[PDB]
Amino acid sequence: STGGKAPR
Amino acid sequence: RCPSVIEFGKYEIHTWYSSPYPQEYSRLPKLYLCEFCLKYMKSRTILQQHMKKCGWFHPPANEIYRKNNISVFEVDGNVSTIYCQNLCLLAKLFLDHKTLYYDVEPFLFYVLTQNDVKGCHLVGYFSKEKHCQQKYNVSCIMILPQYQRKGYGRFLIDFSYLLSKREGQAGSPEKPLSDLGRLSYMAYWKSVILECLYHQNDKQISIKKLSKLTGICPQDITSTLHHLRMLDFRSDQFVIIRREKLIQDHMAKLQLNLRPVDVDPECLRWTPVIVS
Ligand SMILES: *C(=O)CSCCNC(=O)CCNC(=O)[C@H](O)C(C)(C)COP(=O)(O)OP(=O)(O)OC[C@H]1O[C@@H](n2cnc3c(N)ncnc32)[C@H](O)[C@@H]1OP(=O)(O)O
Ligand SMILES: [Zn+2]
Repeated sequence: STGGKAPR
Repeated sequence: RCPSVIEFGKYEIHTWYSSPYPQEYSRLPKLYLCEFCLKYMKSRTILQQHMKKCGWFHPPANEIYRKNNISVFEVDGNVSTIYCQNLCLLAKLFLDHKTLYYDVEPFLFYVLTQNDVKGCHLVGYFSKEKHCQQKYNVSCIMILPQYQRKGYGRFLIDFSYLLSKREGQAGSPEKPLSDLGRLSYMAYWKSVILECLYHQNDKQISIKKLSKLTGICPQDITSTLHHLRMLDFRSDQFVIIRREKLIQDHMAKLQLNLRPVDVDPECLRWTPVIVS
């Protein structure tokens, strides 16, 4: 799934 | 900016970036953190009272690694959820592009500590997704300012490669890389490749073979070899040209300036294995 630096 | 300063163990530390601590603690300029459970409090008196009740002298997880006064604890976000959310809030004060702080359940957090008679003091950590479709072997990595430039970041980077290589797949850090991350990862990759070429004298090695032996993905090895000026191209693909004096001199510098903080594979209590 999306990581810890995944643009939000 | 918010908070601007934190108290953490025997140090008061300036923050680099804002972190979303709760409204009541949001507009607070200084936060007082428990160095063992990472609980955030508004005053020194509240912290002193907390320290008398707090039962933890190390992270709430088992010790995956221990050698001398150094330990790594493998913290599961789906088990020690509150601690991991507190760790994410702490890390956001020093990582501008970390966006995850609440949905910690799919992540593992490898917490590095330096140990003494007062306990296992948190030096830094690296998080990793349990199941990552992109094969990122590190999501976020942070060493606290007072512990930076001591070889702890290299240790954790090397530890992250020990895990991803033992689980049979090459990995890379999640992007973007901060300025310090760019310098740190390149120095790691360069040192690993140079020491690997030194030990593989009787082998015309390839990027593919270097990638398997080190766990560094092919594109990162290619970039590193480009930085080291050991790449040439004549026709189909890159050939590696060894610059012998670069290899031999790095190994000579390493023999005199030892690596005091160094991952010893024999000191991991449990190591990944690909299941049958
Ligand atoms: C996403 O999370 C990945 S990118 C963001 C991660 N880091 C980050 O920006 C958060 C704050 N910084 C850190 O936590 C920390 O600085 C690290 C983790 C980036 C690096 O860890 P260390 O500070 O402990 O680094 P060392 O292991 O001591 O150094 C390894 C080699 O890296 C080069 N280096 C490191 N800092 C440098 C500075 N300021 N200037 C030049 N070069 C630097 C050196 O080659 C260093 O080796 P030396 O033998 O030269 O010391
Ligand atoms: Zn506590």
